[PDB]
Amino acid sequence: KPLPKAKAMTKWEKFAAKKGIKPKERAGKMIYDEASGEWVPKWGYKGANKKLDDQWLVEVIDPRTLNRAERKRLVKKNEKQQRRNMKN
Amino acid sequence: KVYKVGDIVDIKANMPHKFYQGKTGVVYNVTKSSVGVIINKMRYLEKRLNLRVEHIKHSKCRQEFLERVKANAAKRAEAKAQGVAVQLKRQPAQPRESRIVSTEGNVPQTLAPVPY
Repeated sequence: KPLPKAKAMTKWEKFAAKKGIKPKERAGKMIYDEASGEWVPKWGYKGANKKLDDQWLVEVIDPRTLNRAERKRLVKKNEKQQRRNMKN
Repeated sequence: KVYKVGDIVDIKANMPHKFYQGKTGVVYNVTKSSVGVIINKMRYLEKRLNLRVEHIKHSKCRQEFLERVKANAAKRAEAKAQGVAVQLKRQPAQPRESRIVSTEGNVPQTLAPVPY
């Protein structure tokens, strides 16, 4: 088969080369939860970002629905950027 | 269960990012996943506070008022049945009247800490 030479910068690596941004540490998803005795991973397991939906009160339409809508908006924006990089 | 706007309720969790446990409030909004509850706090502010339906229960503090009102109406009807002051008003607890306790069947034993 032809070599997989169809690499693409995806419009981000060029901006990273243009600035001081550096690759993520890749050390681990785990991070200590605030005001808690046990670590809550931020990804790949029960997430603290989704803990906001599970809290008994938000002190503010349901706010949890707005948070889920914001998460779905970020996911759709990532999928749109991925499709846009697929276009090139 | 059922709920409606303006109903009194007392917060009660079944550590959870806040310590609002036990604070009374009145409903102001309702939704399938939660029920709104206003919570006055110190000048006083209109701090609305939504809560999950599982972490709530109807307040009973106002039931005593309606019960006393119905008892007062019944006592007023009874006073109308006869000639007497209705005397329905609540009163503070009052000192116990003097009474002659008998030592016959109750001799005063000393204890005098053993200490034991």
